[PDB]
Amino acid sequence: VREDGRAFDELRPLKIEAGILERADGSSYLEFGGNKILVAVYGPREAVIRCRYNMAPFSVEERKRPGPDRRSVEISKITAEALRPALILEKFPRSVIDVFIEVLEAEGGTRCAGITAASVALADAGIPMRDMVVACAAGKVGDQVVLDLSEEEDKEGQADVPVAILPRTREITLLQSDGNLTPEEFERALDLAVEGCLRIHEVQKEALRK
Amino acid sequence: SVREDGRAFDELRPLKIEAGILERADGSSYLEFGGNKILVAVYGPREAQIRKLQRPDRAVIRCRYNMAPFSVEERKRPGPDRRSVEISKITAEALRPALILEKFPRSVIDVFIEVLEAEGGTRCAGITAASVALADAGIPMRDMVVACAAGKVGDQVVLDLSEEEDKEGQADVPVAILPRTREITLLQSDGNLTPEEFERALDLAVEGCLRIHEVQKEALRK
Amino acid sequence: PSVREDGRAFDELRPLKIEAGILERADGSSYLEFGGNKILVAVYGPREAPDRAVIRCRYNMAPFSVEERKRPGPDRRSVEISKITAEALRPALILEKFPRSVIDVFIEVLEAEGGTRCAGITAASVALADAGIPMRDMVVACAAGKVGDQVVLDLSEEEDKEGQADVPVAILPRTREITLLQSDGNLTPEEFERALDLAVEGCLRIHEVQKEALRKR
Amino acid sequence: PEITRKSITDLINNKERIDGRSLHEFRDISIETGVISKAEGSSRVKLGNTQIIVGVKPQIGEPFPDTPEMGVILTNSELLPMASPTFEPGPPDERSVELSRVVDRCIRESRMIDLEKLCIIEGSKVWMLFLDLHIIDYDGNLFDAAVLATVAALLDTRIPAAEVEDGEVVINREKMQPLPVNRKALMCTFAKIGNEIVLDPSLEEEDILTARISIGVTEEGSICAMQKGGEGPLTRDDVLKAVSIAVEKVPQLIEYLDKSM
Amino acid sequence: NNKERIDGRSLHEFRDISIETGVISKAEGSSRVKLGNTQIIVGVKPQIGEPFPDTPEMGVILTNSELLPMASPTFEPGPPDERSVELSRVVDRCIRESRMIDLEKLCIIEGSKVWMLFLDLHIIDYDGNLFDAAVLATVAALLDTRIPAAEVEDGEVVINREKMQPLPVNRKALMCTFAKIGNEIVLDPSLEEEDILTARISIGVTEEGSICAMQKGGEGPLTRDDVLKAVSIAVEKVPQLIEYLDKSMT
Amino acid sequence: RKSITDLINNKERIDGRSLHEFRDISIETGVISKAEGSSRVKLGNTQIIVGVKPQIGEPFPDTPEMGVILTNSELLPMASPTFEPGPPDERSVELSRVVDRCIRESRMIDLEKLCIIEGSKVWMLFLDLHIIDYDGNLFDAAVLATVAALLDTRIPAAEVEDGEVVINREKMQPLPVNRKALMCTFAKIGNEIVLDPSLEEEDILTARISIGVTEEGSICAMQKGGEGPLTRDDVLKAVSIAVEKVPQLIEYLDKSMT
Repeated sequence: VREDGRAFDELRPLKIEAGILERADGSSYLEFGGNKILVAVYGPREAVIRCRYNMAPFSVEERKRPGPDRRSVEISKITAEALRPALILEKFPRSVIDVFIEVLEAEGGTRCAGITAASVALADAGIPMRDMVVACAAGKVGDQVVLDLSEEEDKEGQADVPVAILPRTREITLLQSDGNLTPEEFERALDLAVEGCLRIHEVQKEALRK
Repeated sequence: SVREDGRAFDELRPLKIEAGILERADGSSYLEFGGNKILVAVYGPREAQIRKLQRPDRAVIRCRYNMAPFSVEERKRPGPDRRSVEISKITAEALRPALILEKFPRSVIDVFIEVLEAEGGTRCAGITAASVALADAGIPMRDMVVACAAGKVGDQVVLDLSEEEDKEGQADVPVAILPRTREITLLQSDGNLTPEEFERALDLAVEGCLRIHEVQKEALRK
Repeated sequence: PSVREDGRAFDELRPLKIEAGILERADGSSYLEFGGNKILVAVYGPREAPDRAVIRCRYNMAPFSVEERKRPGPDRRSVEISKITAEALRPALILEKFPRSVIDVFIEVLEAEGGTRCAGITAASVALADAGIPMRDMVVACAAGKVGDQVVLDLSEEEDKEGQADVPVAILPRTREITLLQSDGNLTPEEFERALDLAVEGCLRIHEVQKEALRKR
Repeated sequence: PEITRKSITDLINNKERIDGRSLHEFRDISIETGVISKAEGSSRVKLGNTQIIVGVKPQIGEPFPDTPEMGVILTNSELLPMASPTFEPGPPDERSVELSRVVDRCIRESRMIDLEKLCIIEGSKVWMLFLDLHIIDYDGNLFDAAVLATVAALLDTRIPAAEVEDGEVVINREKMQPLPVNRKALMCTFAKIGNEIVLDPSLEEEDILTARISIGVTEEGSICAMQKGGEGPLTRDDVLKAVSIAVEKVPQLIEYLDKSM
Repeated sequence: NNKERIDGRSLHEFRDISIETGVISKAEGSSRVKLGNTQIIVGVKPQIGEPFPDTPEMGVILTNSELLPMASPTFEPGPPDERSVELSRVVDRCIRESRMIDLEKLCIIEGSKVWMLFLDLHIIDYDGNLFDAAVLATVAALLDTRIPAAEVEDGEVVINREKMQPLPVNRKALMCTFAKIGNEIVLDPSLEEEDILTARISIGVTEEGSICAMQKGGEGPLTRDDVLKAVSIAVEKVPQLIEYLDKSMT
Repeated sequence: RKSITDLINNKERIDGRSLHEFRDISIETGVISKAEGSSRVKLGNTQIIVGVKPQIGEPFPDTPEMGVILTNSELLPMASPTFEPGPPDERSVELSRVVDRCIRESRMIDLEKLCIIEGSKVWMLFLDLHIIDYDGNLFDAAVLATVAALLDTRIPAAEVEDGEVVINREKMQPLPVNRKALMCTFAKIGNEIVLDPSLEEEDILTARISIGVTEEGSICAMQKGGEGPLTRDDVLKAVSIAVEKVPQLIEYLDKSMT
């Protein structure tokens, strides 16, 4: 039993809703544990993908002065790269697509949650896609490899391995690792994360159908 | 019921306005109102150097209200602050109705308002001096724009609040109007006014505008 | 008639090293070692984008270039040096072969020990030539100054510590035309005339090192 | 050209609106509090489709050198590229700054919060309230939605007790306290279209208005904030009429806020 | 061009100079200088802060200039550009290197508290030669400056608003700027002349005729003779500027 | 470019290199005399100078006992015509954070020993990466240079006398290093992963992966980059070579410092 009482391969409460915003071309709202994430898609408009991951000042324990920081800039960079393989961009020449990811509340694993919600927003905008993109983090905490690390589990985590994939082919579209893993431990955490992605993918597809 | 400096309730501070004082600017004005010392420069109409700010139908008033670092008691680090940005926004809006713009498609009139010394009521003073600078530049105008603040201090609704009177002051009501049609072009209020008190202050401010308008016309006439 | 702590005469430069062509990416480049000074210059262009063939120059210092870590980013001193360096270099270049384009001159100070602005120009001119920019002459720079109540050339660090006037000069060697000139501290017009002439002599000496760096093409 | 501006004008001059409401009628209003669990106070307001989330984040620091006995309020708004295709990213533009200051004016001038009670040590340590307005969706009338959400969030705010011991500032998170709220104030924004002022304008109406006016009224029917906007003029009658309506609407909005909580 | 100039001036003559002090009532020292039509307002704003680590016994001078879009159509808004920075530093150099102000006497507590003088140059109108106008206005404002007495009582600083004291001014320095046009150097260039000059040189001279600041500008070169000629004229002209100033202040 | 890629599906590379072969590596330390530690690394023509500048300041409130590391990199207009001036862009920030991750997560430096006075005063290590020339693979060159610079670092002894800090430059001490860790970056081209990509290869890669391995063969940092995907096999293959190749890089480093 983990600190919140989960199993080693157990996700946090997840719900995904599509089409919640009025102005955006496509949109999604994602709740994952404490995480509250809103995504808006604009375009294609006057093909590149332009992604801003941003956190609300009140999204964390201590008020985060608004404006971009180094961590936000990195996440924005790798998210744009994470989403790109899913989109059939050849249809819209010399234009741009905007993906605005707003973290309203954060509780660890937002970069993955962000991508997961973004893919839904992208589909909701009617962007031609060859597949969904779905992301999830695995990691290590009690000397044990576990799936979907919570915020305060990461407070004393031994490794964190965020992964984003294209469900159908299992193409790894995002991948990071910090902390300390043996090549054997890593192999498990990647595989465990990939399983989470496939499970979360069902919630993505259902949000679109609903 | 005397005010600190001796003024009556409906009395303006000393005013002084001169046009054409700057060499480089297309039009200019210098305004002295109590402690206030305000300089305005107008440039244009000219081609838009910034890609964004253009309209196919008419020209745009770009306005910058700026305070000198030495314009207030404590040195104000130069650069734009929130208060300056707001004033610039509503000034550009305050001046716009006076100008016959449809004249100059795809182009810019720059209005640079420089506060060398501040003593309350600068946003109004700024607009008052700007209108003179605009006319001095030969910008075709349907009317003047003139501004003045009223407010409330000794539980009394009074005219043209001094910076001192801004501290203990119960309310501030800047107004800018087009003199001929009496059309309100700027209006704000803070503090605490009853709808009845507010009506008084609006009307009192409007009277100040008409009085100040004579000083505007006399400056340009010279 | 007085010897300096390090053994140099009043009109003596410290060993100077210039090397051309050291960078791969840059169109032209140069590395300069002058006392503690380590300066790298990269030239890019002429390249695309409007009244003239302007040359854009950025003088920058590495955070670790000085005793106390200098937060990276531009500062007033760097902005001034960049301004006057672009002006210093300009007369040497025949910009009229391509009268609308820009030339990028990136001067990176890796370590600083006084007199960098001059060194920076000196290395720059070599980088410019190395890029194949058509030039009518070289530009070369050197500082003189005053320290022990004595005007001297190429101010040491222990000297700069106590210095009474700095006089950076940059010239076009062939014509002796002055292309940069500043002064601070306190000079009599007579002292200054000495400071300036002494600096010009340094320029001519340093010019030989510039020309020799290019011969190794 | 200029067809929409004539179409929407003729309609409002003959006393009707595109979405079919009265001239002085708000759109549907939706108010939730305690939306962000980490935030000490928070709210989500929907006014039509215009959506704003506000968080209140208390913090301890230096008071201003000439108000050593007062706590601090800091109002900032993020007009997100999310919320509209005309919203640029980067630091707050003119439009954001205005919205922000107008909300700040309404909260501040109504003396809604007793800053004196936010003091901890006079001239050294006080409570700083970061009011952060997060514009999520923009479909008309940011001001009324903003003031409503900020007020709501402030009412929702609970902060730890700050005791003074030895000279340092002890935070006591066992005794959670509401903010000292002295009174409420809310805001009505009107848009001049044709010869009429209309309350709570839609995006369609904001596109074509001559001018707008926002009025902040307090519980006891006094005016604490006013802001004329737009490139066109208002008449004296327009202004006084707007006051009149605002003063009879705000008490309605005030009991709607109280009931939603 | 050869003998005379477009406005009737000869090669080594200034335009009509106008100097007012005490212009901004709130400011501790202030001045308005007009050199021809070139107009600059300077304010001096004293403040208490920490001294620089290497100099815990010295006061601080901070020079900044605002080249206002007001002052010229070629002046962009936003933070200080190249042109502003140079102007600003050259003025700073002249005031600093002349040792005009005894920074040692602006100490209040050594190591922690000293007087910080914000010299703020406000360029209102630009019709040629910012440097000479700027130095003149800054010097003027500094002489006009009165600051409160700062006493030290057991620990931190106490300001007495009733003993307004002057700045401790050791000496004075001013500046002449020359423009190389054709084969001639011309003192105090107009806008028309600044547009076409080959190069310019600014020279700061002190009361006792010594050089405290020099700045070559422009895209063209100067000759040795040009520089030494400018030095000789600057040395000659500056005592007359210094005297002209002193007279404007009585 | 079509002929660079078809040439990679056979185990041949343009400059004659083996698929899993680093370019020539050159490591110098003590390059900037003023800097407390410094290094110059050349990996092929990719050149990076790193300086380590120790400074005294407050620790992070929640770790009063921890010394601070601050990693920043300057991707210089000098180093490439695609490098814009101004504050660090995306590309700089990523490089910088990835290097910081490798140094931090390997727990290479005992930050606890950098504490001078708990809660108040601690050693702050400014790691500054100065990209001088860019001809492919900033990450491996950067990590290598930072590690090298860190080993080269000597700092003054900080004594606590009566409660105030005192800096005795008499006795210059090395950094408290527990271990070393280094990085291998691979590029997916065609169906192959290629170790240490050249500029020519970086232009055309599908994706890239950087792996930071420690002395004892454990993974401390990983970073997938690029616009294309990786497969599970690609990732695990890359791990295998990194684990294999890092000890060699460490051997190579230790020898260059003697």
